[PDB]
Amino acid sequence: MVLSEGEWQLVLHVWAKVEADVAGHGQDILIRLFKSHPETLEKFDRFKHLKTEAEMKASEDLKKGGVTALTALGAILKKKGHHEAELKPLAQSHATKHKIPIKYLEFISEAIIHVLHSRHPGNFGADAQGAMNKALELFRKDIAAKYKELGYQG
Repeated sequence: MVLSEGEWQLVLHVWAKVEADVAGHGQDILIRLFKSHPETLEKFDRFKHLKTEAEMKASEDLKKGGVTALTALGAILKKKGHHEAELKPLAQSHATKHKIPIKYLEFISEAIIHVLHSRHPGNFGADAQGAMNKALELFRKDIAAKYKELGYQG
């Protein structure tokens, strides 16, 4: 499932807007994830104490975690599919230490799409959302294959 250059440019043009304020986008995305799928919060200990959206917005550690995850994702997207080196350590840490199933990567992909659709209607019309979906599907397919190589069914 190879993206075209035109699809990559749609992905990168909306990501350029995320990069005006990665911290604020990360807060919105993690909060959307945790509200839509509370098991992703309650099962991981780093944030399991956060009870409300107000607590989530006030959490400096949640903000930092969102910046870390979105910056890693941006580096993957900028490789335009040539992301084998970037996926290796990420797959290992997410398949061995604290196991993050593919289902949860699907949930955060939905949260990314939801927040980009809300914040960026000027760069996230239907074609751009389809391109981002393709990019996130490729990411998940390749990390799922690495999970299996590493001994984790995902």
